[PDB]
Amino acid sequence: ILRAYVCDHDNDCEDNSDEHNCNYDTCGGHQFTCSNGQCINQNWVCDGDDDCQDSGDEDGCCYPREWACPGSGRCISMDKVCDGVPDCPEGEDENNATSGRYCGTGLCSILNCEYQCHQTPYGGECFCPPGHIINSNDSRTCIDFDDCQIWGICDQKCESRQGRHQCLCEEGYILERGQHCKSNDSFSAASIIFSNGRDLLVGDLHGRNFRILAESKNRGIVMGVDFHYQKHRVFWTDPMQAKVFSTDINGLNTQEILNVSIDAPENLAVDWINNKLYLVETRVNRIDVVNLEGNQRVTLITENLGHPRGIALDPTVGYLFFSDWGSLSGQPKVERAFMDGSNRKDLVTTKLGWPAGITLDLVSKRVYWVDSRYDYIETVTYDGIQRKTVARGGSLVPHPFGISLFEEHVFFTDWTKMAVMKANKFTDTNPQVYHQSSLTPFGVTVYHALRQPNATNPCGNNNGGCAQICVLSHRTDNGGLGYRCKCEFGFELDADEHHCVAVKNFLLFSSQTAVRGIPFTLSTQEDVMVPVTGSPSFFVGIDFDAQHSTIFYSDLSKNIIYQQKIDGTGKEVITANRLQNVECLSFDWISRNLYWTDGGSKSVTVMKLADKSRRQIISNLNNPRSIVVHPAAGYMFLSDWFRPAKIMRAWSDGSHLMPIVNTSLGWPNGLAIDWSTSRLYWVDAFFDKIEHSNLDGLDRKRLGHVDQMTHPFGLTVFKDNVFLTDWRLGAIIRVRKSDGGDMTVVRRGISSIMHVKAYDADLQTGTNYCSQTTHPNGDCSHFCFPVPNFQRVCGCPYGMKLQRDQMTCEGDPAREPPTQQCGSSSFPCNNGK
Amino acid sequence: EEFGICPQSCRNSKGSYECFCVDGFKSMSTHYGERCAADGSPPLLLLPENVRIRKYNISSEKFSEYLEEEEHIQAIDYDWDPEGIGLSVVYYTVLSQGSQFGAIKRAYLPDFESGSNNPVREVDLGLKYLMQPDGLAVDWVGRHIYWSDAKSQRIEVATLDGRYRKWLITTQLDQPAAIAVNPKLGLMFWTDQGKQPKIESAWMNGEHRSVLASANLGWPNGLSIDYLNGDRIYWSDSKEDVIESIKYDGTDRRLIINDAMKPFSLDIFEDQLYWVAKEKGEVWRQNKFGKGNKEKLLVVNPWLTQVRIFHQLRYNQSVSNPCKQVCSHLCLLRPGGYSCACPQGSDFVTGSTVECDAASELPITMPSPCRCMHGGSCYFDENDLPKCKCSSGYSGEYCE
Amino acid sequence: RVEERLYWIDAEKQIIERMFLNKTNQETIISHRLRRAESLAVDWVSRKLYWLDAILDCLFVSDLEGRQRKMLAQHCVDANNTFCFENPRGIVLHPQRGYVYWADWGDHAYIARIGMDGTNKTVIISTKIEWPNAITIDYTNDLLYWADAHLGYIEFSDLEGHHRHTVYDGTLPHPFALTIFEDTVFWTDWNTRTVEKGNKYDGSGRVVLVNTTHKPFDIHVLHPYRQPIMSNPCATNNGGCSHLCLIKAGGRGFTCEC
Amino acid sequence: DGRADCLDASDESACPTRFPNGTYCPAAMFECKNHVCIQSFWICDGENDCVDGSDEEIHLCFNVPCESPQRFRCDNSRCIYGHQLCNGVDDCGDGSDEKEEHCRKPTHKPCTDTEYKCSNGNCVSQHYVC
Amino acid sequence: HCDNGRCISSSWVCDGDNDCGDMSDEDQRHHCELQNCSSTEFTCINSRPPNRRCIPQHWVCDGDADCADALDELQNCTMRACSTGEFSCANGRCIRQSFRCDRRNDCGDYSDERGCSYPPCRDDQFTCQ
Ligand SMILES: *[C@@H]1O[C@H](CO)[C@@H](O)[C@H](O)[C@H]1NC(C)=O
Ligand SMILES: *[C@@H]1O[C@H](CO)[C@@H](O)[C@H](O)[C@H]1NC(C)=O
Ligand SMILES: *[C@@H]1O[C@H](CO)[C@@H](O)[C@H](O)[C@H]1NC(C)=O
Ligand SMILES: *[C@@H]1O[C@H](CO)[C@@H](O)[C@H](O)[C@H]1NC(C)=O
Ligand SMILES: *[C@@H]1O[C@H](CO)[C@@H](O)[C@H](O)[C@H]1NC(C)=O
Ligand SMILES: *[C@@H]1O[C@H](CO)[C@@H](O)[C@H](O)[C@H]1NC(C)=O
Ligand SMILES: *[C@@H]1O[C@H](CO)[C@@H](O)[C@H](O)[C@H]1NC(C)=O
Ligand SMILES: *[C@@H]1O[C@H](CO)[C@@H](O)[C@H](O)[C@H]1NC(C)=O
Ligand SMILES: *[C@@H]1O[C@H](CO)[C@@H](O)[C@H](O)[C@H]1NC(C)=O
Ligand SMILES: *[C@@H]1O[C@H](CO)[C@@H](O)[C@H](O)[C@H]1NC(C)=O
Ligand SMILES: *[C@@H]1O[C@H](CO)[C@@H](O)[C@H](O)[C@H]1NC(C)=O
Ligand SMILES: *[C@@H]1O[C@H](CO)[C@@H](O)[C@H](O)[C@H]1NC(C)=O
Ligand SMILES: *[C@@H]1O[C@H](CO)[C@@H](O)[C@H](O)[C@H]1NC(C)=O
Ligand SMILES: *[C@@H]1O[C@H](CO)[C@@H](O)[C@H](O)[C@H]1NC(C)=O
Ligand SMILES: *[C@@H]1O[C@H](CO)[C@@H](O)[C@H](O)[C@H]1NC(C)=O
Ligand SMILES: *[C@@H]1O[C@H](CO)[C@H](O)[C@H](O)[C@H]1NC(C)=O
Ligand SMILES: *[C@@H]1O[C@H](CO)[C@H](O)[C@H](O)[C@H]1NC(C)=O
Ligand SMILES: *[C@@H]1O[C@H](CO)[C@H](O)[C@H](O)[C@H]1NC(C)=O
Ligand SMILES: *[C@@H]1O[C@H](CO)[C@H](O)[C@H](O)[C@H]1NC(C)=O
Ligand SMILES: [Ca+2]
Ligand SMILES: [Ca+2]
Ligand SMILES: [Ca+2]
Ligand SMILES: [Ca+2]
Ligand SMILES: [Ca+2]
Ligand SMILES: [Ca+2]
Ligand SMILES: [Ca+2]
Ligand SMILES: [Ca+2]
Ligand SMILES: [Ca+2]
Ligand SMILES: [Ca+2]
Ligand SMILES: [Ca+2]
Ligand SMILES: [Ca+2]
Repeated sequence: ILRAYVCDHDNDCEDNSDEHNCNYDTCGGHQFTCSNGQCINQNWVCDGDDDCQDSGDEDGCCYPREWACPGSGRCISMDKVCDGVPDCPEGEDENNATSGRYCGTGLCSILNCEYQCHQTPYGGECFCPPGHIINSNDSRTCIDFDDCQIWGICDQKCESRQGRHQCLCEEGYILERGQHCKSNDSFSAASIIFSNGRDLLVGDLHGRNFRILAESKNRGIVMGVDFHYQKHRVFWTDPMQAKVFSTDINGLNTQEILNVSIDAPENLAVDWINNKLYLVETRVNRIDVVNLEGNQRVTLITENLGHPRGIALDPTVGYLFFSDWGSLSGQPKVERAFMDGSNRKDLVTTKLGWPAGITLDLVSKRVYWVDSRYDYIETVTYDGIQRKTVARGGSLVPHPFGISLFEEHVFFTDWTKMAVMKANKFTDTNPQVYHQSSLTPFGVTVYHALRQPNATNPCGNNNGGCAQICVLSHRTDNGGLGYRCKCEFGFELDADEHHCVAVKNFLLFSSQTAVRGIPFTLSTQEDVMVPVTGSPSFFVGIDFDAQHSTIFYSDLSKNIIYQQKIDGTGKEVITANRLQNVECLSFDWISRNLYWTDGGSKSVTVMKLADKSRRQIISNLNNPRSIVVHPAAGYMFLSDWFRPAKIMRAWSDGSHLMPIVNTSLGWPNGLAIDWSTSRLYWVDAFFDKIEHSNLDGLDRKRLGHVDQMTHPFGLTVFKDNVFLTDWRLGAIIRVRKSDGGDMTVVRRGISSIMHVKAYDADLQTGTNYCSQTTHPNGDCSHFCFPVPNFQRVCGCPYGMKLQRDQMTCEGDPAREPPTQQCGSSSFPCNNGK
Repeated sequence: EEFGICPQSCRNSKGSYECFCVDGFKSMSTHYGERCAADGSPPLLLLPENVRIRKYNISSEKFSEYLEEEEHIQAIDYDWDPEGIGLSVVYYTVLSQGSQFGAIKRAYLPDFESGSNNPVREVDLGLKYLMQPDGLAVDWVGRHIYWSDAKSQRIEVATLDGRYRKWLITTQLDQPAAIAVNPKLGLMFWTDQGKQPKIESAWMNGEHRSVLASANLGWPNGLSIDYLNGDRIYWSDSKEDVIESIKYDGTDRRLIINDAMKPFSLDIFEDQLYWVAKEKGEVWRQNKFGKGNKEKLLVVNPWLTQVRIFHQLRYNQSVSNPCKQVCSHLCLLRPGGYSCACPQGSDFVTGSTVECDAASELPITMPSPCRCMHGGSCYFDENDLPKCKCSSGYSGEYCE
Repeated sequence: RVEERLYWIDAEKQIIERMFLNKTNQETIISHRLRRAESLAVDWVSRKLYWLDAILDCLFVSDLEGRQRKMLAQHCVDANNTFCFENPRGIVLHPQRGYVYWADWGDHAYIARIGMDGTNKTVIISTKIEWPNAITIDYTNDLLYWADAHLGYIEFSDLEGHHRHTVYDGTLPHPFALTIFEDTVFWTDWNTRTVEKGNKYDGSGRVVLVNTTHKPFDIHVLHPYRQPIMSNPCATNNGGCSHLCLIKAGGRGFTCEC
Repeated sequence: DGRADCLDASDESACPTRFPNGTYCPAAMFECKNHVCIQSFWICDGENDCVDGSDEEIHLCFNVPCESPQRFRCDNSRCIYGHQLCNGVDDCGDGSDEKEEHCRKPTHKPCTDTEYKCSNGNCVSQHYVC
Repeated sequence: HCDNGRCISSSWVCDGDNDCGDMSDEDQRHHCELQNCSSTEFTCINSRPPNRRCIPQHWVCDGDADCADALDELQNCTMRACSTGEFSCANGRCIRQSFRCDRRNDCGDYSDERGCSYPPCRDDQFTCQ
């Protein structure tokens, strides 16, 4: 739960743990406070909404045969006005009111009503027959009204053919009792599928027969459930094992695990027109598209997405609906998008709390969503223009989590009741229960033919002409269904938008939840490189090796350094010991060496990957934040933030150290080298400036202030362009290295972006003495270090000793240094304190 | 420089002039180039009645029946032999009836002699929410359809299969009625039958707009273009009772036929103008420069709304298409080149002006048509595939 | 300002043309008897047009339609025959004072003022002046500004020439015509081919707004305040003049001339 | 539909109430006794646009405005389009249209300064004079 | 659109004039060198950007140097007329004769001072560095 919700005097938790131990405080400003000790926004105090469960926030400030019972907009059917259960805020709709009122008809004698007259606690009331309304001009006679306007007039369609309304059902349904719509007998009996944890269950529409679809006691929690009817398959997701499973509705010893190595999948949607699966990952902030086998993967939405939790699809129109928190604002919202991810719109942005769970109505073209914070089920139209509430309050819907819709009913799962519930999709003042147990139900879906209507798949013929992947989309002019093309990882769309071109060089960047590779230009291909993710995780340092198709990245959550291959086929750990705070990584491709900096130990460390040999080469630094290496030149560059901040140059082995730049630097940050110009470039995050000099720091130039580089953090240089990232804009920016003002934004909305690097074999070139075939590895034993004038030095691992040739090192590498995590003036202890 | 001097092309000489026909035409007048004849089969006339389209053959003084419809056919335009199979394509508009919206329809018209022996089916472009499509024009270079709707007050462009729809002009329109296109110049011309009638010309991509005539217009109901004699524009008025011609830049205006018996449509072929009389159901022809006297060809059903001339050389097929596949959704001609456009409700992908952010759409291939030549007969197989049976003396596939 | 019109001279065609600021109408106003027109000024209160000719070596006044035409000055301006119309290339008008100002770059360079009705012929600037091609007035200060292409300066004085100051002093290579708005002065330069703006009192802020392949010839600022609103003497009955009505020297009253 | 598809207009002749107003056609439109509707502009212009002639019952003609240069008004208080004025057809039955008073040839402009006069009622530029 | 946040007619892009004020319209991103001048235009052989490659044919012979090399004027047409009271310069300019030989450049390309022989200062004068 979000920390702000904790100790807010309202139970967000299933078991109320967010409020049990809290000590409260008052609230005010542009806010309002009401019964039960709750605080509410100022505008909410008068908007026709029961934001306070006491119904108190509307006291002061409705269809035919209905009455607004309080002095405000709580609107209830005529019977409730006296039926004897307080349906309104404090009675006022009861036989007698504790406030002093009584049900009677005295006013009716005066009124001279044109039609039936009804008893009311306060005064009396008059109403009119179906198709008519009472007129505000005299409150006594009857006028002609368009019954179709009434919310819930018919289950699917309404027509006022002669003022009198008639109800119609679509081609898949049959009509009952003049307003209800039932499903044609040609289709199998409708079924309900829901999960209660370790098991996945199937039940009948009336809730009296239950069975288990897959009884294998070998899996984690079943979180999301979706189905394909024609293929008669059921699909569900497990976040404990990070897996997606599919079964056959018969459950006859057939269970398959999809070929999708996706981190923490949490919600699932199925597309039956294009045979596609849509997956939602909340910890990774990603939405992905795969086929029913998992063998083709596309990244659909990763930018300006925050913890997507609910997803719903309509493939007959090419629409995708999901609920997510804005990464740049952190506000909950419900969005509509095209199934290709190309076009996005926000349908709900007010009074949304925690909008977990979305379902769709395909005959009325409506979206239904669940909110567990404000305790409600609410529906809007695909365009968001009309909003209605099905149930609200902790009594009717205290903690709903999942929702599904069929005919006149909605089925949702509630964690407080630990039950599966049945409600009327229009309005249900007293929901009903369908399944009850002592286990929390997680996902619910309904399985029937009409829930997955048929449409002609534009991709179904010749793959829509797409060379690699075809995804459904929405026709903005006709309103129908169309298509779009997508390329696999390592590919990008050609100018014809149908063929895919292989991408050799790409731009690589790291963030809290992911390490990603994207084209150097404005492109619809969200990811070129197979993404890299973990959880809980925070990736900061990244470097690459292009000769062996490998990338190196560091994680500060686990304090580990990893090497991985851009095709995802490999993952290995370089080191997981004595790393305290790895702030920057750099790689040398001539000697196969990796360098990293630690602000915890205030040191710079070098390691050799051919045999995993490690040494610490610089110590007693202050704030070593950035490092870059130049093997052909025999130089190493490092930056320190301690005042006066400085940039320093050294020999690849650390034998020399000199401050090459030590003036007008606040936060000297990421460092890049330009091999064409033999120049060094750096970014300053305190002064938000870009400066470049030669390797001696003797010539210094500053670029013109980038129009929106409010707070840059990382820099990389490629061809005639400079690429930098902004920590506040959450963006990647492109600039021209000679002046500083050709400006472009390649990506935006990336949460916690940290560093950017450019991946290219053309960049990782050059030669040094270590490389010579006549002197393999520079004839060194354990370390070879390039130094200027094509010279080299042979280093040794930590604790070893050197001999007369000054090239071979012999001794014992068996001892690691102590656990000196504490700084000066502090006594270290066995307990890690 | 004189208006009447020649029917197609003129050349100056020190003390005289010569008239000459353009390629595909021959000269057989007593004076060279004073009149031109066109190669290929003789021209045909297309006559959309209230609920049927009829064909007339000028060479044989003969009548044939081509299409029947359940709704009021308003405008007709054709595309000549787009597939080289010997069957042209016809596009027509039908107005909304009651609650039923209007539509634009596509059909195959054989270039060879054929009639009821070859029943023709209909295809609908699927353009939704059309209300009163009073005008229709075909672009054979760009492969586009252009239409004007008087109730929505819009001019829209689409692909000949209805695959991409864009709105070109929406503002400052009052009952758009007739539209004509010139791909060589990259210009479109249309008439407005509003309270203040007008004649306007724009670029075929909508980026430039100009008004050519705004005076002495009562009801400009028909528009035609002459590409053989410059690029002149001709319009018919059934309230002023006149046929008038202008230069596509508005620098010249003339009255060609006076006391036109309520002209409602225009077509120009072989130095002659062809027009229709609103109520008489009559077809009248004269010389396109207003010379001589007028003659009556047919006394057709009073419902005749338009007369169109059907011939290989009416529209210059040879005109080269400059789009060269660069745009991904729509390519629209303009003077001296082309431009790219996205379907309505779409925009270009950020930073690009040659790519659009909208769903792609499959080309809608039209069904196989009845192709039984030489007066054969067409019958549909059990799988609905067309097949031909030929009369005495003809044999082979179809009726070749 | 009144007609929302622009007036210009064309020396290759030897014509004067007027257009609307919306660019929808273009007309030729004077089409003959122009030998070498060099400077043009327009009067928004009297509804008059003034221009200089460097072949006839004279000053002309007309009505904006180009119909009435009178010659307002000739020969010399000093009763000493040292300063005479030789190379007039500058004109600016002040109706509030009823004066016309012009600059000449003859071997004897000078800036002289005459009255819009042709009276009070006098010389305002006669020393340290060699190649004037610029004369402009600032009405918020009652100041006169001119530039010298030879001495490389921009100088401002009062409407009678008895106070002199330099915004730029010898630092400009080849300055041409000038225009003034608020605290800024704008000028054109022929050797660098630039349009530059500076501070009208000392030039402490200087920038180049545009440079061009061809030499810039004239520069003006358009805003209502560059043609201040004032009462026209000839407004009600054209002063009863049968042909031309011209504001008297000093700006009070009018004169009638054939 | 409001469009005469029968020549006698018998199709629309029995149309039911088309709008609750009791009228058969909307605003910016004109209605006829045959339940056929026509652009208001066509009222009283010498053409029975409504087959039953109801669109130009002569009493209706007095109301429509007619600017003299683009449109013409006839002695019958009926209006005709500009080109019709001398097209050679009695577009209005009173025969005011085509009257010699209107159709007769123009009055040549008087010779101005810089010109010359000819016995022919013609003016010639002074340079051309000899 | 320019980096200065200025809007200029598109034809002006890659034309040799700093129309944007910041030269944004005349830089490598535009690829002025790749441009292929129209038939109605004229070309400058030694085209190094920003020196404009294309010149309107109407401008080629006009008395003013349009190409940086002045090639358009280095063609057949003759030198424009100048008054007898004037001096003429390679810039295609006529200047008052008195200006000749005073060590200040009046013609622009120094033709007003080239080849001059200067008389020494008089006793009533003062001399400057
Ligand atoms: C009552 O009805 C009349 C028409 O009968 C209407 O003009 C008036 O506005 C109505 N008043 C109210 C308060 O609705
Ligand atoms: C029920 O389904 C069958 C088979 O699809 C169909 O033929 C029948 O018309 C349907 N009935 C209704 C009332 O829709
Ligand atoms: C799983 O994916 C890999 C890589 O895409 C592929 O090589 C392999 O064949 C797939 N296996 C199955 C069973 O689809
Ligand atoms: C979809 O199509 C299949 C195959 O034609 C048919 O079996 C099924 O009943 C259809 N379902 C719906 C909802 O139309
Ligand atoms: C700054 O660097 C220069 C050059 O290396 C050095 O001489 C100077 O002592 C340094 N000063 C500080 C305060 O680091
Ligand atoms: C038109 O008639 C001529 C005979 O006059 C004939 O040769 C020609 O084939 C006919 N064309 C069509 C399309 O029927
Ligand atoms: C048709 O167009 C081609 C190519 O533009 C041209 O050569 C030919 O003269 C044109 N013919 C006619 C008849 O317009
Ligand atoms: C000058 O430009 C401004 C702003 O673009 C515009 O308002 C004004 O009309 C223009 N004037 C002329 C004469 O082009
Ligand atoms: C141009 O401006 C003038 C002066 O305001 C005005 O009278 C004229 O109508 C304008 N022309 C157009 C076409 O806007
Ligand atoms: C001109 O002015 C001078 C000034 O001293 C005066 O002495 C002289 O008489 C005047 N006349 C001429 C023509 O020099
Ligand atoms: C002429 O100007 C002078 C100043 O130059 C002034 O003193 C005088 O009053 C003005 N008027 C006349 C009539 O001299
Ligand atoms: C305009 O200014 C730029 C920058 O000073 C210069 O390089 C260019 O040559 C100038 N253009 C002309 C035509 O003088
Ligand atoms: C009644 O007439 C008005 C025009 O006066 C029309 O707009 C309206 O649609 C008609 N009645 C309705 C509401 O149908
Ligand atoms: C212009 O383009 C053509 C190809 O269309 C190319 O061959 C030529 O080299 C280009 N440049 C010039 C100066 O012609
Ligand atoms: C004109 O130019 C041509 C081509 O450069 C040259 O051969 C000829 O001599 C020139 N004629 C004159 C008059 O300079
Ligand atoms: C309660 O909270 C407000 C801020 O909303 C202030 O802290 C104020 O001091 C408090 N007021 C009361 C009544 O305690
Ligand atoms: C630190 O490292 C040393 C040497 O390996 C010992 O393992 C010691 O137990 C460690 N101390 C702590 C607290 O982790
Ligand atoms: C026809 O018109 C009358 C008078 O207005 C009534 O409105 C009647 O209801 C109409 N008839 C129908 C069936 O709409
Ligand atoms: C010329 O026009 C005038 C009116 O402007 C008169 O109609 C006159 O009668 C005409 N001249 C002649 C000679 O008839
Ligand atoms: Ca809480
Ligand atoms: Ca509320
Ligand atoms: Ca009650
Ligand atoms: Ca809750
Ligand atoms: Ca001749
Ligand atoms: Ca002179
Ligand atoms: Ca002098
Ligand atoms: Ca009429
Ligand atoms: Ca007539
Ligand atoms: Ca430029
Ligand atoms: Ca030139
Ligand atoms: Ca000099």
